[PDB]
Amino acid sequence: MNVPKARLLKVAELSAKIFDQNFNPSGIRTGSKILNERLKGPSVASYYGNPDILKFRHLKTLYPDIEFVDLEEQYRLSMVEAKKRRGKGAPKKMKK
Amino acid sequence: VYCQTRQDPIQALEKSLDELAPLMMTKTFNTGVAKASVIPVPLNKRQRNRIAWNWIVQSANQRVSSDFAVRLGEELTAIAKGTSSAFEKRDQIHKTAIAHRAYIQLK
Amino acid sequence: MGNFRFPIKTKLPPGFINARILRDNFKRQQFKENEILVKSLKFIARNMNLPTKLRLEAQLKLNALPNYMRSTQIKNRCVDSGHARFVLSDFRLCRYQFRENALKGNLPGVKKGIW
Amino acid sequence: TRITLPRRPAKKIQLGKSRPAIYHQFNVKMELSDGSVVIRRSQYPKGEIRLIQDQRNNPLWNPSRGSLDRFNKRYSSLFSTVELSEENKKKTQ
Amino acid sequence: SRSVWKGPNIVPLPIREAMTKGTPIRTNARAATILPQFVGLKFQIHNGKEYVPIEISEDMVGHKLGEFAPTRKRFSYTQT
RNA sequence: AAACUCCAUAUAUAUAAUUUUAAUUAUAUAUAAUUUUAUAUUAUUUAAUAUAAAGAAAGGAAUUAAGACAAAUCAUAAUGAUCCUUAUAAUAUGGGUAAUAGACGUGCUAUAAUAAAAUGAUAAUAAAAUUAUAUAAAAUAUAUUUAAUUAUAUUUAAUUAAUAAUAUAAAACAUUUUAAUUUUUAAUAUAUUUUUUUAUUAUAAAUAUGAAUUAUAAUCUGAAAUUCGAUUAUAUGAAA
Ligand SMILES: [Mg+2]
Ligand SMILES: [Mg+2]
Ligand SMILES: [Mg+2]
Ligand SMILES: [Mg+2]
Ligand SMILES: [Mg+2]
Ligand SMILES: [Mg+2]
Ligand SMILES: [Mg+2]
Ligand SMILES: [Mg+2]
Ligand SMILES: [Mg+2]
Ligand SMILES: [Mg+2]
Ligand SMILES: [Mg+2]
Ligand SMILES: [Mg+2]
Ligand SMILES: [Mg+2]
Ligand SMILES: [Mg+2]
Ligand SMILES: [Mg+2]
Ligand SMILES: [Mg+2]
Ligand SMILES: [Mg+2]
Repeated sequence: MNVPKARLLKVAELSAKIFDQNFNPSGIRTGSKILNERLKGPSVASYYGNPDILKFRHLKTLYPDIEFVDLEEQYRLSMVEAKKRRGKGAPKKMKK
Repeated sequence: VYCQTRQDPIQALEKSLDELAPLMMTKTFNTGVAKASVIPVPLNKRQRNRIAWNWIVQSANQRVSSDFAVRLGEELTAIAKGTSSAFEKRDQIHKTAIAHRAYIQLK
Repeated sequence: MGNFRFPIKTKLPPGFINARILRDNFKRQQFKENEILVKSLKFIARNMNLPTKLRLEAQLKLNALPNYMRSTQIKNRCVDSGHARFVLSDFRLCRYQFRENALKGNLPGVKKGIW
Repeated sequence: TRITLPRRPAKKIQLGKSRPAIYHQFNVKMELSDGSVVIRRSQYPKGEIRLIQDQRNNPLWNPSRGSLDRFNKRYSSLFSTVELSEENKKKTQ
Repeated sequence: SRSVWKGPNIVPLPIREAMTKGTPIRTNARAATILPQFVGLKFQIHNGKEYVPIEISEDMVGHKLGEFAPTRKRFSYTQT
């Protein structure tokens, strides 16, 4: 490095001025890397899916004419009924 | 080796191998659950020279230098000139093979 | 309180719901909500140039932020099941569950690795 | 089992010939916490001592009137009262 | 915050009230750095199970509070 | 079962304005072999050996049937029966899963000279794969009087990719050094072994192996590193 240091520094400063990028000659912790990091929140939030998705409830709202049957729900209800019948139903919940 | 004795080194090594390599070995057997009756068995060329090499290596390892290559070369020169315990071991092997003459099966 | 597990009323994710999944999802939502703020607080804290009292205050604020603001708290669950081990990011699925889906042909371009 | 130094035959001090044990003692100056010097006779060879923690700087004796050091050294740029006031909310306990 | 810059670790505590009147500080922090501003304050640091009473001397100034509340019991073997 | 299949191989055709170039390539589509032919030598028209001439022609992967082991899984998930419903359901703060007498597997690093360490910029030689929840180049600063190396910080050039980055691959090979080793050194002479020789003097079981264990200081990630994380430096230098 026969070329002088001060001149190189000046050149670097000029380049920094030209572009938006900052010029930190001292090499101090400015905190630039904290803010400059792209925020990843929306992608993280979108992990499990789109919460507004069509459900069986809606398939009654959209098409009242068609008497649909949710099979799993019906099965569950039948199981509950069977439990009630044979004395294995859920105990009544405490309120206090 | 060549430097020590000015004549083709590879040829000399081959000769040494031929000399040292025991032509047969008294291979042990279980022998149908009885006495372990040993038999002389003829050797492949590689096997013959393999036996020789291990002995050569051992005899080299008794020499002084740090570098193994030097030790090896000294040993090879000694064998060319005609001095080793490897020769004695070969002789012993041959004697042991000579005992058990007709233990060979096909004959 | 009684009507909800967490402070804020968040929606349930579609498909497979689980208690752990619910917990994670809410946390992720809160992180998304309060991402910029947290970053700003962090910046204020880790500053040699700024006033020290201000940086201390920022640090205290960061410390006092809840469990659900923390990015580090987020854990990638399986979406089909609710497992949290060997969860592949390219299809948000657990190891066995991924394999099951892959063999069925559910995955967009996945197939047996024959070489 | 019992660790001991086994005794030799004792030397007979004759009656009248017993001499009092005058131990070798130096006149030692103790400067207390403040600049008050006091002379005391002492067996250890040190003409001058200056004390840090004494009665003359203890609150009990005058009611009317290096880990920490290391910490101070390596948290000096921050300058660490105002700081106490900032970081002392007494709601949670 | 371990690194000398950014340090030291600080947590909110009921410090000033303890300083005024000797009321021990029940910490469940265990990762708060001890400071010069609380030497001679009584702390009651959490141990997982039970809060542990400690009077912070001047030798403790650099350390964490959790370092003085040992969580696991001292191991032994039942020689049977 | 074999075969079709995939990878890899050989050949052909197509495409790529040979700056996204690596055409010595990539990728679609074919063809190719579970190779063929002939002379002989043994055993009975064939089958093994050998020889020859024709060919690029030589592997790996996936696929592991029926039954069985009441083999493993109700902790991927789901469901039967059964039990809990102010609790065996739900949330927070900390602790634990990392505890340590002996024991048992798997590994890693070692115990030095057919083997370890310094160095090697017209930068000796690869492949496969990753980079919008990023990959981070050059360069400056400190550790460190030059600088390089290694590690951090400073700050983001380029590219979301046959285009840029991760990334000058490493052993190799070459010079140098290497205690145990008076199998070396350094003072004299010595000389047609001179990075060396000879003579005479003095040079008197763990190292210039190993890297466990610990002390202090820094750095990194994170809101947080005490229990309980990862680096770097200066010391520490067990066992073997
Ligand atoms: Mg995580
Ligand atoms: Mg080209
Ligand atoms: Mg098959
Ligand atoms: Mg089967
Ligand atoms: Mg079973
Ligand atoms: Mg069973
Ligand atoms: Mg069940
Ligand atoms: Mg179970
Ligand atoms: Mg379940
Ligand atoms: Mg509960
Ligand atoms: Mg474990
Ligand atoms: Mg070695
Ligand atoms: Mg190179
Ligand atoms: Mg660089
Ligand atoms: Mg490139
Ligand atoms: Mg060493
Ligand atoms: Mg030892």
